[PDB]
Amino acid sequence: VDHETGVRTRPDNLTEPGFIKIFTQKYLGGGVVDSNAIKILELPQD
Amino acid sequence: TVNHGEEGKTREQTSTPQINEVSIKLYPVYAYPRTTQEIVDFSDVDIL
Repeated sequence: VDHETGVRTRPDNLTEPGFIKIFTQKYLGGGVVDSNAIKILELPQD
Repeated sequence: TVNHGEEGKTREQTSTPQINEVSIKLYPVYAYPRTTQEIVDFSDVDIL
């Protein structure tokens, strides 16, 4: 799941002067919908 | 004051009109809501 805005990069160069804090943000989400569609296999690792 | 006084005499020095001053000082009315960016993005009513 993504947001309509997506990746947004705001280069805050004011709050801490002498610095650019490049605040890059992306709203990300993930969920297992219909778990019957996915299967897992843990190897014995010897 | 407008001194009528004596007509047949040297005319007296009337008092001048007074002036007052009103010191209207400006001051800031301010609002500082720390909204979270989450609500701005997630709301579909334009919460800002």
